Amino acid sequence: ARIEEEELTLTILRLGISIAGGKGSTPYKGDDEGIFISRVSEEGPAARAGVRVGDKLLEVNGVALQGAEHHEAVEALRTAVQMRVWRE
Amino acid sequence: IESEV
Repeated sequence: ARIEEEELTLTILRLGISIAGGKGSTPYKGDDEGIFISRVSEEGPAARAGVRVGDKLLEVNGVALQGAEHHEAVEALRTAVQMRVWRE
Repeated sequence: IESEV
């Protein structure tokens, strides 16, 4: 009757997102230094593929970004990109 | 830090 939290395996195809956080930078959420999806353009590819603001980037194209630095999360995301994220 | 991607 509701969803408290879930993990998705969303594959985008070009990204129209803006990742925030990462170990060593002021966290997006109150106490989570992990990489987050902060802004998602309504039109872009990420929007259509199911990515939503507030998702927690866990793994990108087989590389694990669980507890990784900011430029590690960016380097992993800068044609086709599959990301695995945690929600609520 | 909001980085564009």
